[PDB]
Amino acid sequence: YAKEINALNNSLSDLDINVSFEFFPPKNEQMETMLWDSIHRLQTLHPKFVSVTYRTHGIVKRIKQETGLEAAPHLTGIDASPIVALRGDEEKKPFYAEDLVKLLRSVFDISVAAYPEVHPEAKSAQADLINLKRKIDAGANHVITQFFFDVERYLRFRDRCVMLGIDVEIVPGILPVTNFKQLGKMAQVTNVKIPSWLSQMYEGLDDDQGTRNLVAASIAIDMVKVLSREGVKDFHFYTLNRSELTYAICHILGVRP
Amino acid sequence: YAKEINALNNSLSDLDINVSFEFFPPKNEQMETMLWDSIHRLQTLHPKFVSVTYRTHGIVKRIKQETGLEAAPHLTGIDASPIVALRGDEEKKPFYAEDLVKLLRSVFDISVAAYPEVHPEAKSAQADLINLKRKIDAGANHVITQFFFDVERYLRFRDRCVMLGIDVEIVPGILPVTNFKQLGKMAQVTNVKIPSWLSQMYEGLDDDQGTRNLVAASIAIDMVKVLSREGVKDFHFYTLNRSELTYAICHILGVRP
Amino acid sequence: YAKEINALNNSLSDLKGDINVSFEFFPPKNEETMLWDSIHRLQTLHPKFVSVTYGDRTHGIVKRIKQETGLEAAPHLSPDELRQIAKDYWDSGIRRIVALRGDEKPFYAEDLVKLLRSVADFDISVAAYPEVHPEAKSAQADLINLKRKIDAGANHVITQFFFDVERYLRFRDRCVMLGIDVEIVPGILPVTNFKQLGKMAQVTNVKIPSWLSQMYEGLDDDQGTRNLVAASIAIDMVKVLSREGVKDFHFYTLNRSELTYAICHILGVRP
Amino acid sequence: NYAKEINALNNSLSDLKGDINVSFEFFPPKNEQMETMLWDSIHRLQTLHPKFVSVTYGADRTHGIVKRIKQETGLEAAPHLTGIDASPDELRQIAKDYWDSGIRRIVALRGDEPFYAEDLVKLLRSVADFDISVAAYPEVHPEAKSAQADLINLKRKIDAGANHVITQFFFDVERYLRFRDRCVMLGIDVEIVPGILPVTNFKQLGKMAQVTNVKIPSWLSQMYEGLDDDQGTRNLVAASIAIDMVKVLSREGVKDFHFYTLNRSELTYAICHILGVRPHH
Amino acid sequence: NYAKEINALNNSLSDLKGDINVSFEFFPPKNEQMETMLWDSIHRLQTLHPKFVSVTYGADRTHGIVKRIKQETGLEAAPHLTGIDASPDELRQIAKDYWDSGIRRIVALRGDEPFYAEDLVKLLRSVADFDISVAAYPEVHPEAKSAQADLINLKRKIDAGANHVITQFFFDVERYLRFRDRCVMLGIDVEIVPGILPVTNFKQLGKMAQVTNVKIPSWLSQMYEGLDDDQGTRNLVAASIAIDMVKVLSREGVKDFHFYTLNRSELTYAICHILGVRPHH
Amino acid sequence: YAKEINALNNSLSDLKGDINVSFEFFPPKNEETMLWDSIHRLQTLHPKFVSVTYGDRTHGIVKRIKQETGLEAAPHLSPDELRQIAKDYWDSGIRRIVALRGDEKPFYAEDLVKLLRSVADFDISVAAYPEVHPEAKSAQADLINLKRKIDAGANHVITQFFFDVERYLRFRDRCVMLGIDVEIVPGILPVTNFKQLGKMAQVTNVKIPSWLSQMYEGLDDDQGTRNLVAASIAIDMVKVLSREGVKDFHFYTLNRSELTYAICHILGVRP
Ligand SMILES: Cc1cc2nc3c(=O)[nH]c(=O)nc-3n(C[C@H](O)[C@H](O)[C@H](O)COP(=O)(O)OP(=O)(O)OC[C@H]3O[C@@H](n4cnc5c(N)ncnc54)[C@H](O)[C@@H]3O)c2cc1C
Ligand SMILES: Cc1cc2nc3c(=O)[nH]c(=O)nc-3n(C[C@H](O)[C@H](O)[C@H](O)COP(=O)(O)OP(=O)(O)OC[C@H]3O[C@@H](n4cnc5c(N)ncnc54)[C@H](O)[C@@H]3O)c2cc1C
Ligand SMILES: Cc1cc2nc3c(=O)[nH]c(=O)nc-3n(C[C@H](O)[C@H](O)[C@H](O)COP(=O)(O)OP(=O)(O)OC[C@H]3O[C@@H](n4cnc5c(N)ncnc54)[C@H](O)[C@@H]3O)c2cc1C
Ligand SMILES: Cc1cc2nc3c(=O)[nH]c(=O)nc-3n(C[C@H](O)[C@H](O)[C@H](O)COP(=O)(O)OP(=O)(O)OC[C@H]3O[C@@H](n4cnc5c(N)ncnc54)[C@H](O)[C@@H]3O)c2cc1C
Ligand SMILES: Cc1cc2nc3c(=O)[nH]c(=O)nc-3n(C[C@H](O)[C@H](O)[C@H](O)COP(=O)(O)OP(=O)(O)OC[C@H]3O[C@@H](n4cnc5c(N)ncnc54)[C@H](O)[C@@H]3O)c2cc1C
Ligand SMILES: Cc1cc2nc3c(=O)[nH]c(=O)nc-3n(C[C@H](O)[C@H](O)[C@H](O)COP(=O)(O)OP(=O)(O)OC[C@H]3O[C@@H](n4cnc5c(N)ncnc54)[C@H](O)[C@@H]3O)c2cc1C
Repeated sequence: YAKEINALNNSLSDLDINVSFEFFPPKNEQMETMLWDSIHRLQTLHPKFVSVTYRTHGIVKRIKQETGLEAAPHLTGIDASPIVALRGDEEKKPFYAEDLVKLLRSVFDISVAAYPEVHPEAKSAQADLINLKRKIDAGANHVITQFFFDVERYLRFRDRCVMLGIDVEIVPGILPVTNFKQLGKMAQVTNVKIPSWLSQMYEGLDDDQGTRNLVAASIAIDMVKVLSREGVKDFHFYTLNRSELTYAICHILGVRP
Repeated sequence: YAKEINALNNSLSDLDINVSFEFFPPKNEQMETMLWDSIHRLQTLHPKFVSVTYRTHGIVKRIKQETGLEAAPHLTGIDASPIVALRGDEEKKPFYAEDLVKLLRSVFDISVAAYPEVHPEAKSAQADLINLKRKIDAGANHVITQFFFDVERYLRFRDRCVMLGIDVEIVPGILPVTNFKQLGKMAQVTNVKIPSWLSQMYEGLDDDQGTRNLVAASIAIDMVKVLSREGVKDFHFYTLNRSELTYAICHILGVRP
Repeated sequence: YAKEINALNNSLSDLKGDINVSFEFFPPKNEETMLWDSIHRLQTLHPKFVSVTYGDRTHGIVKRIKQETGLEAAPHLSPDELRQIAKDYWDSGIRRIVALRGDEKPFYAEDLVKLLRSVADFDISVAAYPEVHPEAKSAQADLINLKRKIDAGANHVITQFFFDVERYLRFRDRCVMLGIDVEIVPGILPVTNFKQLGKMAQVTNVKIPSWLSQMYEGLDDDQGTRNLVAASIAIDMVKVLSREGVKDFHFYTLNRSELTYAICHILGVRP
Repeated sequence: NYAKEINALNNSLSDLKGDINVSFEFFPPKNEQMETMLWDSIHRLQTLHPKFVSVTYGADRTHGIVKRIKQETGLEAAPHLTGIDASPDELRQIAKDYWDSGIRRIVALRGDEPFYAEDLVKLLRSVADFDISVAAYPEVHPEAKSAQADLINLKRKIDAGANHVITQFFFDVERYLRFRDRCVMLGIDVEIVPGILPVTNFKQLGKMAQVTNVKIPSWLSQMYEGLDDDQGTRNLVAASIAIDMVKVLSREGVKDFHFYTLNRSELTYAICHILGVRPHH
Repeated sequence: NYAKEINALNNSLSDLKGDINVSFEFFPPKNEQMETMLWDSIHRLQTLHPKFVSVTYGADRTHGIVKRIKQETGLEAAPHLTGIDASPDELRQIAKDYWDSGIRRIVALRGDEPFYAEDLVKLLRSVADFDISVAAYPEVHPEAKSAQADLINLKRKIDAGANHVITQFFFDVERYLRFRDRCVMLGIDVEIVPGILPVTNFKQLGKMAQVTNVKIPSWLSQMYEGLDDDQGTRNLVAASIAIDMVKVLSREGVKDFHFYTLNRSELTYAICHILGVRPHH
Repeated sequence: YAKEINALNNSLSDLKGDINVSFEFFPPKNEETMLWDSIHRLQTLHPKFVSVTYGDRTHGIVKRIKQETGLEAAPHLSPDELRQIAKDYWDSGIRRIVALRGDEKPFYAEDLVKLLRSVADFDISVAAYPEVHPEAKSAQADLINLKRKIDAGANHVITQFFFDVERYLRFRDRCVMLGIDVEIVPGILPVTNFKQLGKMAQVTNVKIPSWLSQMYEGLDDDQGTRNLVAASIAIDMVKVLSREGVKDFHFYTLNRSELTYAICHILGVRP
């Protein structure tokens, strides 16, 4: 094991990496104060793009103008009719994200969502993979995964994508665990299995964010180190409008100002 | 590699661990303010003992009384004549740490220093290992290593100790890298090889301690995870009178209040 | 290698309860004692459905299960004669039928899916052959035939039993490469009688691995040890299959319940 | 690539034959219904021609069973010898009494006290030329001064005359392999024979592991919860767990196995069959 | 346990024989002193009876050399074919001209442009039934849309008729093994033949690796700094680096090797000798 | 296995400049050309010392090196006759002598260390045999004899050449277990002539590994490839030895300089 970790470390200095940050429209102004403080410091990393959770039309323009980074908004299909194209979390009369990419393309660089542990509403794992292919075959050119913690399940899913012919990279979505109680709620609606070892690390830390920040680094740094070794040069961080972790992770990948 | 990190994580929840902290006599009162704030929070971990760098006679008593934790002072042989027994960093007329253990035993639980990468003044690696055996054969019962970053070199040194007959555990000394410039100066006087990958991680971080705290966690957490897997149940932290890292590391080992 | 099994074992608590199972029985020849006893022990597992092979009248077995057990039952299967059989099955409460060509002017499973769909909105299960059906002209033809079976109205794929998990995983990959949007449910046959398996495998063209034959030589009279060896093999297969994304399983119980019950328990399938 | 790894793990079993030594361990039957189970298990397991069988010793039921085993089956039977019960003079008499009855192997142990085994091994060797099997603890004995000291103690027990090593049962195979690699580093020329305990009972295992300091993995508990009344399923689960271990162990070059039968034969017989240890081989 | 691992790595070389295929790569000699070095290298390497030798093509010197090789040595010589220089009509004529001269293998490549190879492979197959060797990039080609796309492109080149794959040279063996494992996942039935470039010159290597996007490890630079004037020591260092790779590669089941000789024979001859490819075997 | 070499390679930049080397030559038989050429190429490496074997008068070789090169030189070696030889060596500027018993009323190296210490405060190098000197009654006796050699006044241990690194590392471990406080410096012999080695190894009882013989079969006329194969072997040994703590090396140059120079360069030993 000592040889494995040392091997992981010396192969990371042999790095050309693209990053992309994700923020969410704040609830209060204290959250909007914490966001722009994080938005100002993150701009120094020169990311490939940023994203806006889904109202949020006044963020893709503001970020594009108050700053100089390329912004892209999320867009669902809830309550509308005939560029992160999502179906959304629904109600009557649904259409699938593919229909949105087909529609939006008529008007762009489309980003779709991928689920290595299968979307909860998918009829099967085979159907959920075919749906991602036709989403790209509809006009998308950037694939972003839902957050995960079994890196193996990601690598097998990534291997099945090239097997189907998907020629675009399956960008892993990195979620640093800065609030475990929040993750549990997020995981309830995302059907992503939380490993047993991750929960054991965070019991008794519901009030010490500083230690949570330190423990979250080790988990996210380990994942990114393993992902980088296998050829992954694209990353998309779910910052949760915080910047301490996403900044430190990117620094390990050589992403520095 | 994904299987290796996941294997490292599930085997850590299968833990009975002893810890020991080390502090140094402050230079100013701002440092003494930061020390006792760290001394108050660290006491909750119930460590096996604490140590005091080498004046420092008014710390083993104060810590023992103002708090409830067992304190042990460092003691060199510089400028004296006929319980962390050290020879010290010298001048004329030297005696070796063994002579101190032989003397002090006449008056205790003695802790000696071990060097997996060999003490710089040792005639050879074989001599430096024999000297550690006779130090224990003189009456010591606790071995603490100088800080290291090649965990393999520690494991081979630990394997050579039982080969010589040393029946006491070789407690690894964990130094979380919270100030890389300080480490470089410490490493100049300690002859400990700093791995090339560690220096690459910390370039450009001479003013961002927060990211240094996050990166220091991943390195120290990785080491401790590998050390724990091989049977190590004893740890000695060089806190440098800081508590953010040592607290977070111990928490990963189950050491919690 | 030591880390591989430990990794395979820790993947079962990261599965919660997402595994679907389906049991298969056959109409008995003599006094039926092991058949009805095994349905009682399995009924607690809440399977997606159970099935009964068709070779006499096996409607009086699908009927008892439908009421005596409360489990969804599905029976295996001239065009006009089948129209009444399918209509009689539907009006009895049967919602699923496993449409198969059979062994004995042929009527192929594709035509049957076309027929059953005309009778009612059935949930049809078709057979897939990862080691190729012995009569297929090629592996590509047998893969196309499975596509046409699903495109005719089928919505459930069950595999012939196998023991080379590699050959299954490659086959399952060729199905999604061809566009098959349904999961290829593996058919698990726990080896409780190697002599039966050797004869069964000779007529189905399924390869018996050399390591499997060595495990069972000299056990033609020790049923207890075969059950114990069958546990290791079936749990091993199910462990790797589950880790690689298979969450549906179809057990060929052969009217025995000890192995399927223990296998399901490893997958979290419990009462 | 698990499906390929499991297939090569099974092909390796057919890449070995005739070199697998096995040994079985029984305990003195308390009642008389257990007497029937033990001698049924002995008759089933004796067809495997093991290297020896051993009988545990609590606090002279053991000595009579070892005698009955050698006279009714011809197997080399080895009693376990506790030094905590008697004095160095009584132990020399027992050692002479054991040797004159045809006993050529003793499992020399310190004992479960509610004087160490290196002294007992030194004593036995002084009396006669037995083969002496000693205990190893890959997860470290619960009362050792340190993990370093417990490894030296085993080294001293070998230096004192012991020629056979049997480990406490384990369930993390990697920590056995780490332990065996450390024993080869110290120069212990004998092989560290892994003790295999088929988990036929989880509530009883929880008691043994409680006393023995052996770590029960999280996945093993999740496999047995709810099976406290189903012996048939517990055996099928145990057969998977034990066969997996011995397949992995046999891959890394382990050709010697010790089985904690708990007077039961069905599991040990099946595991030996997987290893190629069969009546006709 | 490195001393034991290095010993088993060397014992494995003596656990293989007669199955190792090797192929050598030369480039058109610019001057006339290089002409002597190439034909000296050819005469030394031809005794190894390689599967074929190949000649690179810059922007018809290549075609004449392939002709001289086949007529003076009898080796199957394979020219490299660039699609960036000519049009689809000229390429069909060259393909017919190549085939009528006895050429049965072409290294079909897109080319170094200051139209892709799948189209060139499709073209060649339409003309005649050559064996077509295509390029693989375990560290990904510098101009691919993604690592996913470069792997599909190689898959399409195989589907188009190519029956041989040669990799860009590498120095992290693990990333070649990862790449080969991914090619087996996609079902590419041919083996990914690793291209071995003995580092006889570090300044020249820095130029190739610069163009090729191949990552030069930190340890490899520390081995050559200061040797910019000592060819004798550079060869001894290169022999260690290349032999280590092919020993590791031969352990993982690689039985095919391609060598970037740079018209030099001393290194390739020694590496082949380690692999058991010798004049008398 | 791929990770093992990569780990071995990254351990050379974590070594900085802590390696000590020592070269060994022998008085030539004919026209001496390769001998003096090799001393010039090696002199830039700043070795701890060089040595010259003794079989004629080899003082006129230790003398030239002492002045023409500026390197610390050490010569190999009746009791009264040796007293003047040791006294003549000391007053010439020689501070180190490699005291050996020799091959041809014996005088053992132990007695020589006792003698040389009586002459002056010499730095004595003794020979160690990890595969046991062929005439030792046992491995324990040959290990005790090395202890008595050091306890008589020696302060430097040099090993006979070897190729089983395991047997060396175990031997080096038995030395410290016996109390030997000095490092057991491995003697590295790069195999530039296998035919010489096979004959050399027959009279010294050092085992030639089977893989080494296979690497050199058919190379009795190709010196260039032997040099290339010798590089791989010698660098491989030196790589693992350095990683496991050996920082002193003694090369048997055999009056050749290509291999030792390249080996030293891998260890950071550079001008
Ligand atoms: C990176 C990322 C960012 C996100 N941002 C937001 C955000 O800002 N706001 C928010 O509310 N949510 C957000 N989500 C959540 C996301 O909207 C949910 O995952 C949603 O329920 C599915 O979105 P989708 O675009 O992947 O849907 P789709 O791609 O349409 O997939 C959803 C399901 O539709 C099924 N499907 C598709 N076509 C068919 C068909 N013809 N027949 C049957 N089934 C079909 C597929 O099987 C699949 O299971 C985000 C998710 C990710 C990964
Ligand atoms: C955990 C830890 C805490 C420390 N705390 C402090 C502190 O508070 N203050 C401080 O100033 N320094 C401290 N140090 C540094 C320490 O004092 C230095 O490493 C010192 O130079 C050696 O100490 P020692 O006790 O290991 O010396 P020793 O154990 O005596 O070893 C020093 C050297 O003496 C040699 N030696 C021993 N006997 C003989 C002999 N008979 N002949 C020849 N050589 C011999 C050995 O080979 C060895 O190389 C600490 C070090 C550690 C690891
Ligand atoms: C899970 C399972 C359950 C089974 N249950 C039963 C049962 O209850 N009773 C029973 O008797 N048997 C049963 N069988 C066996 C099976 O039904 C027969 O043995 C038969 O050989 C295969 O059935 P099928 O429906 O898949 O045939 P099909 O897939 O319809 O046909 C088999 C062959 O015909 C070929 N084919 C298909 N269409 C054409 C065409 N147009 N032209 C030419 N060739 C064509 C296919 O390539 C294939 O090789 C079962 C098999 C499985 C796997
Ligand atoms: C295969 C096997 C069979 C067993 N059979 C029996 C049986 O029949 N009856 C029974 O009652 N129990 C039995 N036991 C239980 C066993 O005796 C207990 O584990 C006991 O507590 C230790 O026995 P030991 O011989 O291994 O002790 P030892 O290995 O001799 O030592 C016991 C402990 O003391 C430590 N120690 C050794 N020397 C010293 C010293 N000088 N100073 C301080 N500490 C020291 C050791 O490190 C170890 O932790 C068995 C155990 C095993 C694994
Ligand atoms: C063994 C070997 C021998 C060589 N010999 C020569 C030689 O003789 N002469 C010479 O000039 N060069 C030579 N080269 C250099 C080589 O031609 C260059 O690397 C070239 O840039 C790529 O060649 P290729 O055939 O691999 O291209 P391809 O693999 O066909 O493709 C080139 C790039 O374009 C991408 N691509 C493929 N299809 C598409 C598409 N539809 N849309 C967009 N991008 C696409 C691929 O992913 C790849 O990144 C050689 C290289 C190797 C490894
Ligand atoms: C690095 C090196 C350099 C060498 N250089 C030379 C050289 O320049 N010239 C040359 O001629 N040879 C040389 N030799 C060879 C060596 O000197 C002889 O071949 C001799 O056989 C071994 O020498 P030694 O000093 O180690 O002998 P010793 O170690 O003194 O004796 C060899 C044997 O005697 C046994 N022995 C020692 N003391 C006693 C005792 N009291 N009673 C019984 N047995 C005893 C030992 O156990 C051992 O088996 C060299 C060898 C080495 C390894």
